[PDB]
Amino acid sequence: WSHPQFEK
Amino acid sequence: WSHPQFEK
Amino acid sequence: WSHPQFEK
Amino acid sequence: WSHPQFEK
Amino acid sequence: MEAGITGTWYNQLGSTFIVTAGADGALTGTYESAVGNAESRYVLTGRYDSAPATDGSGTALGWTVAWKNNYRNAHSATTWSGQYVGGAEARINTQWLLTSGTTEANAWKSTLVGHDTFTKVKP
Amino acid sequence: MEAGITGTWYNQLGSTFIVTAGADGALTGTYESAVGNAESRYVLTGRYDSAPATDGSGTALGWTVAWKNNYRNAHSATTWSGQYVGGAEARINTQWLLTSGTTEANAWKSTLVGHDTFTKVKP
Amino acid sequence: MEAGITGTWYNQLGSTFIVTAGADGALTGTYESAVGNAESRYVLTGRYDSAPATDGSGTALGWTVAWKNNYRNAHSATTWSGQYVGGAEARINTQWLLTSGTTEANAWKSTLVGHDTFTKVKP
Amino acid sequence: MEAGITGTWYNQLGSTFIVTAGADGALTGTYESAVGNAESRYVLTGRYDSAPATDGSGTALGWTVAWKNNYRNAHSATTWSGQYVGGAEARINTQWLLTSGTTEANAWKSTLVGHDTFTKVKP
Repeated sequence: WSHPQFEK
Repeated sequence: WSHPQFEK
Repeated sequence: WSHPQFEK
Repeated sequence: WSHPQFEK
Repeated sequence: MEAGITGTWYNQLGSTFIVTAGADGALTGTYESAVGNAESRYVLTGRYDSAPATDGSGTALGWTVAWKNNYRNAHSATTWSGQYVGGAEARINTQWLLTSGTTEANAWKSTLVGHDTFTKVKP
Repeated sequence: MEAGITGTWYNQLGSTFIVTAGADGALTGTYESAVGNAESRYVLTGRYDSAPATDGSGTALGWTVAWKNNYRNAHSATTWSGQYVGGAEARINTQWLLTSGTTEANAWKSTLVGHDTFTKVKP
Repeated sequence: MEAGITGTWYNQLGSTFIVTAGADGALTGTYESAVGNAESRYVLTGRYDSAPATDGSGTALGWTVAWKNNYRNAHSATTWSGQYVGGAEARINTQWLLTSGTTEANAWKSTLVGHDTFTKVKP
Repeated sequence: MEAGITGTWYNQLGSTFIVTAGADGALTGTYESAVGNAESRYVLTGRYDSAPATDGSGTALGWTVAWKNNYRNAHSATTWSGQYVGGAEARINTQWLLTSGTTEANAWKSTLVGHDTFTKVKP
């Protein structure tokens, strides 16, 4: 699982 | 020293 | 996924 | 006040 | 839109958190002391998940208070990060970070960490 | 009122934080990805000390982003707590708390902690 | 030397922390589950202030558990940082950081933060 | 057994962390200042994952220092939680919690949070 905060 | 957050 | 710290 | 951890 | 969140909350110390949950996900309100005089009241703003999961998970949210009002300036800001858990005994479980503005040399003692639990019933 | 703060900031990862510092102490803006498409943009709100000390101390501030937009909902919220340090190499040093909405049983893995440094120059 | 600390402690979840406070400031012991079978037992080591202030302040301490034993390896370590408060209702109030070994890309979800309160009486 | 970890490490401030990684998972050593005189040296103990994953993940570890030696007592303890990343530029990335013993009333300012990065090369 990933997260929008770090796909940045 | 104190702080408004905890004088509550 | 779980963790031994909290299976306690 | 200071602390030994940061006087390093 | 979260009526569940909108309202008055109290933490273990007696501090009062009054908030309005906008339909858009905005949180707006004030934080004050047990003896809530104007001098102890500060503005807060935050955000919350306006479309939470329905599997029983809590509602993620966070807010910030800069410790400055017309009576005092403690040159600091606190952010609370946590989740709303509804029900008979509704609660907001949070963890906070209180950062004070420091000189570069003193940045090591700039941030305190703690936790707070808020409920709808006065302590 | 803090022109020093108003503007575009970038962290080590390439994330872009665009904010407007109101004269009243309000922070308003958006947080987005390196490849800043609309799908990666989220609203933020926060507060900052609008009357900082002049002894060289930084400016305390904090903001929150709820990870929900019209394209995605990660059921979580992140709060950044830190301080603005102006000058030739201005920076915002922060520590963050990312809380995900969890079931009561899973509340132990609800909150991640980390830190970010933002600068005016693209990484 | 701290008999006050030496002994069996229990947190809110039922976990059992058995520790020996050395005269030198060393903490040594084991951490285990409610259903404390061997499979749930892990070694711990830490340090504590062996000459605390007498003005009523608590006793600062900290310990670490690497989550590996002969039955399991969760590739992680937790540190508890807090203070011992003696008396009729003695307690150890702590805040913890649980770090899991991650790849460089996944380092953002490497560290969870929480808090625990330990008492001498079983929950 | 972790030769990778055993050795001398330096953080951004110049502090020196000298540690021995036991085959059993024990960490033992001392933490001291840039001008490492005896007065600045403190004992540390911790634990680390002695059987890390081989997929490229880091090695989870943690240690504690109680700030008391024969020259000073700062009535506090710091725990570092993080991971070892080996290679050409080996590093130990950590997050720490510094707790000072406080009276019950002052427990709100008992815990500071921060982060440190250690390398094998002097800053």
